[PDB]
Amino acid sequence: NQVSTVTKVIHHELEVAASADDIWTVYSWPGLAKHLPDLLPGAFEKLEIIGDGGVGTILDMTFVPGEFPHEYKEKFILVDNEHRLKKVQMIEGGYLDLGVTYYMDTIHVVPTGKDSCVIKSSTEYHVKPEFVKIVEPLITTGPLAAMADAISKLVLEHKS
Ligand SMILES: C[C@@H](CNCCc1ccc(O)c(O)c1)c1ccccc1
Repeated sequence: NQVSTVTKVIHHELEVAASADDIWTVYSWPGLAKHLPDLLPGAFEKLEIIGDGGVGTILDMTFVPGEFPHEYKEKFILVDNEHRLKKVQMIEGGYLDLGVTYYMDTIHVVPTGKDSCVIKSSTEYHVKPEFVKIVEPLITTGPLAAMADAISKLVLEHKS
């Protein structure tokens, strides 16, 4: 037969003193992609956007030297305004070159009051069992936390 692939999930939250709608509005903004290096000081050696920024857009990203991974492409695969849920898939390169067969980020912006919310970020991946110990330490909440940190700051400042 084949040995089962292994599934791993990691999770990150950031509480934010702004409406779920204000935060959701930036995460789902088709204009965000182009602005990513404005939101992340460096990190990008290169960023090519294929598509209009909306769902179906492919981002091809090269990272400054050292940074693992160095290169990968990501695709915006779902926007759900009713749930404030967005999904972004890693589609080529990156961890897919280290025995990972599926890598999906989900962001869910959840109201905590009239004027507060929590950004729930998760990554789910499927990995060949002999590669689990290799990738386990490489795949972290770092990138989701960095996205939530930048968007949180942008929105709180746009309204202070
Ligand atoms: C590329 C990002 C994480 N993925 C970001 C995907 C995305 C694009 C456009 C969006 O409007 C959005 O909500 C998510 C990243 C961060 C730090 C370090 C490395 C990568």
